[PDB]
Amino acid sequence: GYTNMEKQAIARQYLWPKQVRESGMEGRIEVTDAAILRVISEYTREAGVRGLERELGKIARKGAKFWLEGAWEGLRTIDASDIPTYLGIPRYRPDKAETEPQVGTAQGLAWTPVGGTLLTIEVAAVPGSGKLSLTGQLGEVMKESAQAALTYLRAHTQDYGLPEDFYNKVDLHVHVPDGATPKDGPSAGITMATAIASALSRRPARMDIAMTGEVSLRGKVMPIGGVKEKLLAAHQAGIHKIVLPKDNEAQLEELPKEVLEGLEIKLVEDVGEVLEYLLLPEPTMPPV
Amino acid sequence: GYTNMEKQAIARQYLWPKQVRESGMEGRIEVTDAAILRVISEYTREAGVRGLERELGKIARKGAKFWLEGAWEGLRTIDASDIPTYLGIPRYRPDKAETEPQVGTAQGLAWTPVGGTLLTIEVAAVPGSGKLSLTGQLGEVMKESAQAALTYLRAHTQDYGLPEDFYNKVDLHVHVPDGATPKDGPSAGITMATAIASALSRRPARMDIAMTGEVSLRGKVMPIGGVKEKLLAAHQAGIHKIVLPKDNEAQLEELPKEVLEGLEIKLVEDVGEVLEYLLLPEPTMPP
Amino acid sequence: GYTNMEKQAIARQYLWPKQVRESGMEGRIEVTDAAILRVISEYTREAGVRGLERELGKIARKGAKFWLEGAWEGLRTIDASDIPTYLGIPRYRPDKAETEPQVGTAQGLAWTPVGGTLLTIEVAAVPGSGKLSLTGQLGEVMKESAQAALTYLRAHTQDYGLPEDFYNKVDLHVHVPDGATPKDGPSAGITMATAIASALSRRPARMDIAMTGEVSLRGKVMPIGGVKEKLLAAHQAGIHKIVLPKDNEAQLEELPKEVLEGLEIKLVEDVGEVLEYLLLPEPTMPPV
Amino acid sequence: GYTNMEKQAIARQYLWPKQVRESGMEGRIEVTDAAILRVISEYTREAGVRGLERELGKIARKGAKFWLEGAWEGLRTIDASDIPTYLGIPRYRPDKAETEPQVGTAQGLAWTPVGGTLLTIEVAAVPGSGKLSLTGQLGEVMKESAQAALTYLRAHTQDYGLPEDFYNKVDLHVHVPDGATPKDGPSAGITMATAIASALSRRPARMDIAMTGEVSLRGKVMPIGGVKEKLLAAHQAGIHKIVLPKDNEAQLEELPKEVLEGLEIKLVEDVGEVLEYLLLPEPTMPP
Repeated sequence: GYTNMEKQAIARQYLWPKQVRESGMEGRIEVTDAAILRVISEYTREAGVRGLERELGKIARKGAKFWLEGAWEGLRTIDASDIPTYLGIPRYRPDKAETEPQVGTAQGLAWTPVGGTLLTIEVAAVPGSGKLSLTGQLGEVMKESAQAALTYLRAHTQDYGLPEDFYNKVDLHVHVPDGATPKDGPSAGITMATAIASALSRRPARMDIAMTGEVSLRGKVMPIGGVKEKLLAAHQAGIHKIVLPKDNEAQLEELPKEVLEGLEIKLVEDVGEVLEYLLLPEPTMPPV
Repeated sequence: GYTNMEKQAIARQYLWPKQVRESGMEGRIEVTDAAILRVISEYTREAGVRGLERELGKIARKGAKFWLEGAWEGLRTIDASDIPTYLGIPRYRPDKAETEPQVGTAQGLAWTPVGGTLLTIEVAAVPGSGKLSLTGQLGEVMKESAQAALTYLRAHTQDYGLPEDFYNKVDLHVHVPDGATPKDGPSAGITMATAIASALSRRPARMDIAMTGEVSLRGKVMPIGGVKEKLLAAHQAGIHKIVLPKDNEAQLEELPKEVLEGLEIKLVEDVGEVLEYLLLPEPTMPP
Repeated sequence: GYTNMEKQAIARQYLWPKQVRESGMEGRIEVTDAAILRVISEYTREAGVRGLERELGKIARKGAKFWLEGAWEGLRTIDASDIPTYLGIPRYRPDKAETEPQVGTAQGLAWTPVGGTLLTIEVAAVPGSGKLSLTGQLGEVMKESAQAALTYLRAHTQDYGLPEDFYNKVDLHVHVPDGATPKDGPSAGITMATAIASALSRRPARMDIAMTGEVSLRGKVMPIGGVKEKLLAAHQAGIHKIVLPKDNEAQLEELPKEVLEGLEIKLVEDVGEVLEYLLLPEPTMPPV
Repeated sequence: GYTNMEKQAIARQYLWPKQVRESGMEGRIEVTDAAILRVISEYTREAGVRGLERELGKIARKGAKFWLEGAWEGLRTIDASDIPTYLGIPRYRPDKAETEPQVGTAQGLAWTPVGGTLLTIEVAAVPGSGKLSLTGQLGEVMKESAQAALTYLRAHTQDYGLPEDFYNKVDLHVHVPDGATPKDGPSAGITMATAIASALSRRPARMDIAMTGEVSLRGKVMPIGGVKEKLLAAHQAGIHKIVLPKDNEAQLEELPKEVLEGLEIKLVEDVGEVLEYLLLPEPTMPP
């Protein structure tokens, strides 16, 4: 495909000019050369430029939304630091491939007698007849929290942009490595709703955020165990953003300050608050 | 069917020159008497010679594809040693019958209390309703890997030449001999995945490569253990090409130096890499 | 229900200010009491005010479109003359209920025994199994013109937003009053298209325009004979808007000038432009 | 959408060099600015350049066919005159919009007591249950002509790239304007097959060709009458490419030179020869 040098010249001469024209914002907005390169690096992975154009279309349209809030005379420049305001959270990370957003996955936290451990929840949505598969040596409580998470999503298809008929035209497989290691507890409920919704919606869930919390059928995020040991593993693993239930606000004193400084904790009650914070708004794959 | 000497003759007189004129490369390529024998032996299994005409067509078009990259003086002759460049990996192996590529099998490796073993996975894609059978005394974890491997392939029907309706028009049967010996663990996920795909796509999986590795749902190849015992089993079996997880690289420099230099170790971190290295491109059977 | 004085008040102190505010346009646009009165009379048919709230929403959102085209300093007052610029052609007229837009009906110019006659093509789409009645004493040419019109619409459900499985869940009935009088000719083909499309889409077709033109299967509006007699009949009937095939432009010279200057004539080539000009964008009845 | 000189510059500086480099023909072939404009105007109808990128790839690839067929010495520049050699028949004619290819239509030559006229057979294939409508005051011989054409195409679904189950999932409507004029005769048989095949296949039929010929179930294009007056009709209309039955070669001997002057006259035996010549290779609309 095109080199990065090539894509930038293409965007400057043609794609941006075109997308500003169609948005109706020509003369009012421009993008810096660094901003275009940031759009290529972090919001596209590609051979051609048919995705870069999409993002430049988004920038121009969000600019028209800003024009609605308040207009201005002359030009308004969008720099690389200003980009996340227009396109949202960076979809891709070349520098750190593991950190980037991903469909049908979610970061979870695990208690265990050795200390803290990270739990990756994988979910595959595939053509089928409404069957569910639960693997990774999951105990009955962990399977039941899955089912509850799934049923919430089945009762809220319109709210999260899920198919109106995934219940009987899709088979779901929730897998939790490592395959040999047994797993149990209600604590990965929201982590699993995040991953099931992600798979069904084709919208990639963020992996720089690690979460824990028990989900209920109507979507209440309830308290969980071992908050000290879970948050430590998050910090030792380089995760400095955490989702955590509201009613576990009191447990935070058990941390050693210095680590609690590093963490960025968002306290939650509804599972809707979580999915909002975890899921990117734009799907990156076809529906199925 | 014809004899081999007779199969060289229709190759030389008619089939080859036909396939070269049809590919627009006549006068600029030739194949040797030995090279044709090798196409007959290692690339065709038949009474007739349609597979031979099929394979000679590929030799000619690849000559056309090399003609694309650069022209040359006169005609370039293709000797028997060149054939794998033009036709890929040997599809058959008569002189050495036991490790030729096969549809629906793959070479896994096992840790057994008294030293390592060889683990052959067998898969049978038959007309059916979508049922899965997992036999050979398999522990729950090992059965979960077959399910994890199957789901990966169900989500990538386009990417590996799989049918788009095999989930409900095909019964699968994973079997792992020998029948009595119980087997367990997640260290055959890619082994399973490979055999399962090969069976559905009808593309032969190579049996001169021994692999081991836990597969995740979305396709990460994850670390495993037994590593040293396993790797002798391959060695003491005679297998020299070994697929292994990327994160397992730190266990290589354990076992003796001549044993390590004797093997060809491909490190993988994605099951797509494994399926590429293992499966031959063209399918040798009907769905 | 509500008196129009009551409605004007509700609009002035609640509906208008809520719709402008939620469109991000508060302080930039206003509507006169005359403008609001016109919306009630010519764009609503209800005892409540929910349609009125729908319409005022469209004015404010169309105001936001003008803001994107080009901003203005201060205030912009939408008067009664400007309403169709924002809302399009009037949906109703209480003063004379006969000549307002209607679902599944249209004005055509075609043959009866007197020859060159203004006809009304009635169409009803009801629940069914793909059956088509062609009543009103129609000759075969006219029956066949309806079939060509219907087939076109079956091949362009996406283009005009029709139910995509209507061909076997809906029965159609094309009726042309008055019942006793014979009708024939290809000249009402585009009227058929209009009235059928209107009935299937629930989008009311304008009845202040009479049209004439042979429709083709791919959608070409082909010329028609008797252009003089037809346009005289529309002139006699008190109909002052005409749709005519483009190839019949030469025939206009047959008319006297005093009659020709009473007729707003629109020349057409494709039936696609006929439907755009006749059908109000929004549907005014429940689907089928 | 991009303007024309813009589409040109982006084709020159990026797309063409890309497609030549990908086809492996870098340095070997070029295209003129006039020829690039012809690809835009005649072979694409679009806002962006996805159509243009597709076609410049076809030019590069059709160049790859030719270099294998035989090499040249230097850079072979492709002029606008040559573009149809690389891309086939123009899919659009913006300057002359009515003569361009269309799905479901075909030009017929009909004779009458007064003279000759051009028929246009319109055929729409829509979702249905196997019904057939025949409108335009068609007489019985002309209705049966459509039934013959349709039945032939039902028997040759594989041959002309038609849906296998179109007979019971699709309704057909054959329409022939003018709506009022009565019409009859077997002469429009091949003309109908063109239109029906075109409608079912979604392959555009050429509208710069007018034809005439009786069709038979097995597919023989049979001879006809009124060969003179039908050829004057094509002249009257501005059609200068004619399809005629092989058996009417003797009828063209009587014709004065001035009637045959200005006409390309393909003579056909099988109805499959007509569909070859009339229908474009690639379909435009979805099924």
